[PDB]
Amino acid sequence: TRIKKISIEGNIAAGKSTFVNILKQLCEDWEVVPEPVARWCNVQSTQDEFEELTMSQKNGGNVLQMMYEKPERWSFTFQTYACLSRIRAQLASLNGKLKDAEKPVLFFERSVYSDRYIFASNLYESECMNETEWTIYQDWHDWMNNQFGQSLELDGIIYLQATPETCLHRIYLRGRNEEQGIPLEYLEKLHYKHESWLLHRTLKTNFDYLQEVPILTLDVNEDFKDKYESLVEKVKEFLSTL
Amino acid sequence: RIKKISIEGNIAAGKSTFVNILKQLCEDWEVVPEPVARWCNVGGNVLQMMYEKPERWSFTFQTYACLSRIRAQLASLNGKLKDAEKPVLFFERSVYSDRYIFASNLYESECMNETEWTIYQDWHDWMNNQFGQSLELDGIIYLQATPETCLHRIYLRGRNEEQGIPLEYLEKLHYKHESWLLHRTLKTNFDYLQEVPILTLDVNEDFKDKYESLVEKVKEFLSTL
Ligand SMILES: Nc1ncnc2c1ncn2[C@@H]1O[C@H](COP(=O)(O)OP(=O)(O)O)[C@@H](O)[C@H]1O
Ligand SMILES: Nc1ncnc2c1ncn2[C@@H]1O[C@H](COP(=O)(O)OP(=O)(O)O)[C@@H](O)[C@H]1O
Ligand SMILES: Nc1ccn([C@H]2C[C@H](O)[C@@H](CO)O2)c(=O)n1
Ligand SMILES: Nc1ccn([C@H]2C[C@H](O)[C@@H](CO)O2)c(=O)n1
Repeated sequence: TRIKKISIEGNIAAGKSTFVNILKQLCEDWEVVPEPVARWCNVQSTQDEFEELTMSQKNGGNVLQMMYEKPERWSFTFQTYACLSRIRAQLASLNGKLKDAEKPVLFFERSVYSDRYIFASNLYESECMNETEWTIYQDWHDWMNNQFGQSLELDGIIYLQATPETCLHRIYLRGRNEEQGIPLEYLEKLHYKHESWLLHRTLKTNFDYLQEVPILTLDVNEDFKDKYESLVEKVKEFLSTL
Repeated sequence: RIKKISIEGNIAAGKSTFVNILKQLCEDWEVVPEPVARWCNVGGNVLQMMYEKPERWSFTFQTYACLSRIRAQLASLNGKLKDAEKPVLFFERSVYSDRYIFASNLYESECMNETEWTIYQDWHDWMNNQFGQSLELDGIIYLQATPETCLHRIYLRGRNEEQGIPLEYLEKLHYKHESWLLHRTLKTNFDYLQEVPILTLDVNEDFKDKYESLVEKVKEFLSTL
């Protein structure tokens, strides 16, 4: 593809969806692939073409909730689904959007890399996946990204950096029910993984190009109106260096 | 261009044995074995974990099993046989038996809950909407043995992980195989399968006694594909 692929990375409730879905309106050649969180909170699979004419598509379970309620049981399942749903969404947007754009940019809300190296890894490190689950997950992730990764390789990353405290407040502002018991400690562990990966750049992955991918770091701790102008000026300048 | 034939049958019916014999008939015939060794040494033993605690481990096992299968079947297409007269690949089972026999039975036995089963089917539909095409079968060989025969063969083979399997589990798997490949009443969401030809072979007898003739019957079935 000629479509530039930029991932927006950041902790839970940092403000990624808010920022990028406002940002994308500046340019008709800019689209977003949102994170499939609704597919996690209401688990559904495809209906048969005849059955769907007389049967409704039922609300399923909430595997995001299941993970938060018992992570030692449900982390592997959630992480596997999260990543699959994401790859599906990302690949379809590449094949189908911005075909007639002049300078097309697709912004991803998170990546397969944060799925593995931030979230799944932290769960493994906190004994919510055992060695077998962690091996199986990394095998699957490796294999998929050897088939598919080329098409999904990133041209750049925009790291939206917020303190764990800001994130915890923003989880309360947003009101997602299954997130209201998340403790500061968990956000803080995610925070440090993001810093290692994107700020200090010491976190090593199995995808060598990532050590070189350009990264733009933006502080999003202030109220939205207070820095938006400067954020946008930084983003445009960043994009033109790619 | 490669003809793809799955060998299907219950646990210890004699699939690996059969396919290993079949292979030797032609340099242009290869086999994709089920990645069982990988399952038993991930090392953790995920086969054992599923058998000992199936409500805890059945989803994990079914997705790894199917993943491992897809990876091996895909791999074998890319290498060996692209450069043969009539290339044939024999798959030890398929993504269809993984889902519609084994996983489905575990769901019916309440070893996967609704969420796990939905996630599994979504994963399976997507994983095959991408690949599947390259792995579509030209034919199926069903090795039919009774549950009692399969229980005996499990003991002969002596895999530790399997020695606790009750006859009743084998009966459930047998009913699903018969429904899929004999009665043809098992509904899947892959429309092309309804038309794949199936050769059913009774392997209940000691292989000292009817086996070489079963083989010929394959050699010849393959000529109709
Ligand atoms: N800069 C900001 N100032 C005030 N509120 C913000 C800011 N950015 C995000 N929010 C609010 O914080 C919450 C989480 O934002 P959201 O974009 O959903 O985070 P993410 O996509 O990173 O998980 C929402 O309630 C949103 O209104
Ligand atoms: N027809 C047969 N007669 C006697 N033993 C058989 C026969 N087929 C297979 N066996 C033996 O039964 C066991 C199971 O066979 P195997 O090929 O591993 O089964 P599968 O691949 O179907 O699980 C092995 O110990 C094998 O040597
Ligand atoms: N690989 C991921 C991705 C997201 N999330 C969670 C964090 C939020 O609660 C929700 C939406 O980002 O999903 C997660 O646990 N693991
Ligand atoms: N989808 C699958 C495939 C295989 N097996 C099991 C049956 C045997 O015990 C072993 C080798 O076939 O793996 C399984 O439970 N589920």
